[PDB]
Amino acid sequence: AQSFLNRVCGVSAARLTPCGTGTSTDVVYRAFDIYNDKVAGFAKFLKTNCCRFQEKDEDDNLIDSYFVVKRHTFSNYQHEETIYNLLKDCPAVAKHDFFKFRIDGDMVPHISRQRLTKYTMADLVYALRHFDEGNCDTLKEILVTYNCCDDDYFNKKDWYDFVENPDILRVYANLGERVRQALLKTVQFCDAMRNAGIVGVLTLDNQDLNGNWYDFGDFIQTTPGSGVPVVDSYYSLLMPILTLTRALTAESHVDTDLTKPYIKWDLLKYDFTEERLKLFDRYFKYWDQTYHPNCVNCLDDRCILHCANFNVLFSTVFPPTSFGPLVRKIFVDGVPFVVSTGYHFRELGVVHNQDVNLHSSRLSFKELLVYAADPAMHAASGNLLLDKRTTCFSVAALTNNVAFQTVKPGNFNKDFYDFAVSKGFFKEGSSVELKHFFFAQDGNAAISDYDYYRYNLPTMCDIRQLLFVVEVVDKYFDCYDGGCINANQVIVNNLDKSAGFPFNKWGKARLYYDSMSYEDQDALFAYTKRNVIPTITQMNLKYAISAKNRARTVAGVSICSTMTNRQFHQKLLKSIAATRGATVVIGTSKFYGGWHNMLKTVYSDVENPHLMGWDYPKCDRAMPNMLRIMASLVLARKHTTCCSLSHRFYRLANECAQVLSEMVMCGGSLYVKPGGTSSGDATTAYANSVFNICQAVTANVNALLSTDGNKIADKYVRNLQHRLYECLYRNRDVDTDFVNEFYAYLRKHFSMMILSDDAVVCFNSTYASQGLVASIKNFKSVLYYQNNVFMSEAKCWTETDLTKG
Amino acid sequence: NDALNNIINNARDGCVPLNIIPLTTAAKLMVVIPDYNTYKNTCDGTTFTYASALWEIQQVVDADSKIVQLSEISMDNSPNLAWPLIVTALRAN
Amino acid sequence: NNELSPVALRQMSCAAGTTQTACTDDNALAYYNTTKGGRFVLALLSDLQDLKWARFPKSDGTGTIYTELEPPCRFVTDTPKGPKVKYLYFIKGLNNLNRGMVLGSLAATVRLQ
Amino acid sequence: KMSDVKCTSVVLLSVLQQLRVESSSKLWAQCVQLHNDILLAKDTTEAFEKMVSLLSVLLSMQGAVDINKLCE
Ligand SMILES: Nc1nc2c(ncn2[C@@H]2O[C@H](COP(=O)(O)OP(=O)(O)O)[C@@H](O)[C@H]2O)c(=O)[nH]1
Ligand SMILES: [Mg+2]
Ligand SMILES: [Zn+2]
Ligand SMILES: [Zn+2]
Repeated sequence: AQSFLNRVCGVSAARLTPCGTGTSTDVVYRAFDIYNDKVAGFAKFLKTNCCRFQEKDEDDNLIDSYFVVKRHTFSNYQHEETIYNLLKDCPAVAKHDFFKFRIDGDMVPHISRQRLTKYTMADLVYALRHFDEGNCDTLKEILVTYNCCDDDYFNKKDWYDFVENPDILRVYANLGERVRQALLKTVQFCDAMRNAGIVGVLTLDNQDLNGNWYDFGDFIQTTPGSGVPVVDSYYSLLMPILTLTRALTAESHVDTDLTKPYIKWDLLKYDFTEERLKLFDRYFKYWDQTYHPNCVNCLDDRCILHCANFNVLFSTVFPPTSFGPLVRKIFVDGVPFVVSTGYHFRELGVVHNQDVNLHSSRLSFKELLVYAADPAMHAASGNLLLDKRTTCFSVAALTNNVAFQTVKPGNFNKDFYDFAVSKGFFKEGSSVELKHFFFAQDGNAAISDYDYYRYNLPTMCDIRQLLFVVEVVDKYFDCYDGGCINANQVIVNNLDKSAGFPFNKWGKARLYYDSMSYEDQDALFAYTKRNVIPTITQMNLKYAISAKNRARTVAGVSICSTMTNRQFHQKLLKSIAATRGATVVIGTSKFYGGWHNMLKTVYSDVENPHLMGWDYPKCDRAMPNMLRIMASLVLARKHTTCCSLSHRFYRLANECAQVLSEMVMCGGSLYVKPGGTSSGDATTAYANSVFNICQAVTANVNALLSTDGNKIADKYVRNLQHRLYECLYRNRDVDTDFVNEFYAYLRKHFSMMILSDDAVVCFNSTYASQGLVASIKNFKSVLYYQNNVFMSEAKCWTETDLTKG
Repeated sequence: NDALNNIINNARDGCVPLNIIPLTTAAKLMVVIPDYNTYKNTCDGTTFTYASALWEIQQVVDADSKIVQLSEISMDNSPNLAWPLIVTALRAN
Repeated sequence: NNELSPVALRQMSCAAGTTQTACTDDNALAYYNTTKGGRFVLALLSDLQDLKWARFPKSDGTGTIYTELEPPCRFVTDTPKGPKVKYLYFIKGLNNLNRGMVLGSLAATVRLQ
Repeated sequence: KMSDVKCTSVVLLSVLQQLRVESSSKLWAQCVQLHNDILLAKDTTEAFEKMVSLLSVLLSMQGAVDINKLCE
């Protein structure tokens, strides 16, 4: 009757109100991370086996603390009670109460978990990794319950956007330490099990948003001191949220206390190798995979991705003046230079050049080059600069006055216009009308465009899913061949183009491709497999017709970077542009029936074909650094014979130091680039294609894993989903047979046509209707949590009639 | 070469981040200020402090590279200034 | 919910020792995970207190690989043997999930006190 | 008829630009703003008022002799 409540709330503040109806359970729709031989996935199910009573405060106002009493088999009763009794003393275990109540002539046992919360961490993770601005009720509720905002914030519609309303981050960051507290308690819990000798798998949906744990129905016992928690799906599903909410922001504070001043690090310190290990051991103690703070010690490209993922997170703690080239005073001809002998990447840690020498008699052409290209001598000998127009970390002002570059208007071709209106054009109410012009720009147009790099935030990636998506994406690139080429095999169409800074003072690229013999070029190339050459990048405005008055800007990369990137990549790049019928359609012309062939190829044999196309908002400036690194690592997977392992790492490091986190020379001043692609580097149109395929693949993974496995009817796709979950979160090395099988499934039901971030998809309509391939909401969610942009469905098109492509 | 030989010798191994060399050893600062309100919280008065040093203002020029006397950077006189002022200053001692 | 080991894998008799060719002949409870891309056995169990090396001949016979193991895992079992105080070894580098499945099958179908 | 306005605004900003008006940052900012707002208009009665406001920037100098160029 009602004595049930007086029994549930047992000895502690009986301010309970039923939520169900007497003694019957209360069903809810909540996100579970479940795997057990009949279904795997991370999806919203319907919970049915819990009566739920909410505590009220004094004042008879309702408080966010519930008593959740579960009903089950009489053994699971004693099993869970044994394990709890072994585990009760941990501060991170919600208080349980096991009792038996008789409904009729049946002493049925209940397990009452006390004072828990409305939503568990899985609801937070799901709500942020499956965002849908039409249906975000639980996210609004989580946000207002913990005083991150207040419901009138959601009348500011466009609140969820990252580009519009960039204040949303300040809102999400208010969950930060809450999340951080959870992490801490997890470690405690792990230690608890490892002492009590309990073996089990931790899932995110068994821990409320205070931090406490419950649900021991699937744990077992071993000899104490030798228990083992399994925390792969927990940490890796949670990873994208640690940088979204900035969980670790309480680590730059004097004693990890948010009410204390910032730590004032020594300016000259750059190592931070012990700090990263202490952070890893404080938060990810039981993550059982070696973490190399400096990725020089990594073993392959997958270990590099793994450890750079953690560096991405741990580098948001350390002062931003400690990244970038590490200079040093060398003596050449008895005169002291300051030159760069290393680098400190936010993703790769500290990297030291191998061939640095102090007393050199005279410089060669190659050394003159690699010293005129370094930003070291340039920045060291310029005025300090505090540019309060942007938020990007300015560095120096190589001049005495800022340069304000404008854009002119286009010239009018009056004769063609008069002729066009003679033939009866431009009449009022016609359909064809002028919309493309030359928009002029005022002085502060260059930097006000560079400032868009403020849309590039530190994004941590789901590592156990990225490590599978990289295998599938690499499988998309098996048809080609690549490797290093000698200096006499590279091809440079149009040698008369600018050579970057400072080389553009003395001549175009022709001068530097003429003055260095093939042996000089080859020595320079083989130098960058043992050393890091940081370079500068100019930012240039474009003068071209367009339909929108936003200024455009391209990154003029120095000749010292292109000259070597060409030799590293050109064999593969030209084997991509010379293949027909593939997924990447760079190089395929549209004339002479190229268009018809491309479309008939993308419509390969898909059974209920629809066509779909999306759009990446600010693709080049919002691209996370982990995905740029993955793109370059996929492009460098063809060097398995030409290059050694240290050579491949040092080429990757040169790529990052030159076209990822380089020093941009805008106006007349050196600023730091936070991340994202430089649009004028040697491999942009192909790195963009790799990134495009990566996002499409992960959209498919998310769409298949987040589906109620019990409702899938095709008993092959169910087993494919089960195997996919295992291959992500249970396996640790590649499973080439299943990689091939997923790639075949994708090519069957989700064929693509990819140019450098432009894409068409012919997909099986009746699968996407059942959530077995990516729809467009899946792309929206994926870009939200893995790209920090909101993709409005006004830029994505869909077409249901194939006879109009 | 005295202000930068001194910071390098305190480094444990000789390597220092580049981003701090103009910070700790530059003798001239150039602030770019978009609007007067920002000018107030930063370069106010004939001397200010930044990067844990004390700078004294000298010449102040606007977008047209013509000199501005510090008396004109008022509140209501601001709309008659080409507004990204470039305040250059020297490290004081 | 999330389950440790739906359907485990099983036993073999193998050779071990303390290092190098201290490999004797047959002497260890080699708990196998057999995937058809080569048998990756997971666990060692023994009544030899401190083993550091184990060894299995390759399927081609011309090769034979040595496997280095963790410190022992003490325990005591019930059976017609009475109690059996035995020592368990995880091949070093065994990730937490493989220890999980092994200890699961152990505490499921192995008598222990 | 609006297309006539947009084309002549292009021409107007070109002639202002070669009169060295972009050496007065705020003047060039206002001219650029008016020119870009004419090219984006959609009803010809606000493009015309921004056009008179933009032309006044030329009529206020003393570089283009006006009476001689209205030779009709
Ligand atoms: N046979 C059966 N088992 C159930 C049912 N509901 C829950 N269980 C088991 O009991 C456990 C309950 O898990 P969960 O829903 O996450 O409970 P919670 O985490 O404590 O809230 C799971 O391991 C289930 O296998 C049911 O309706 N039937
Ligand atoms: Mg649970
Ligand atoms: Zn590593
Ligand atoms: Zn190579």
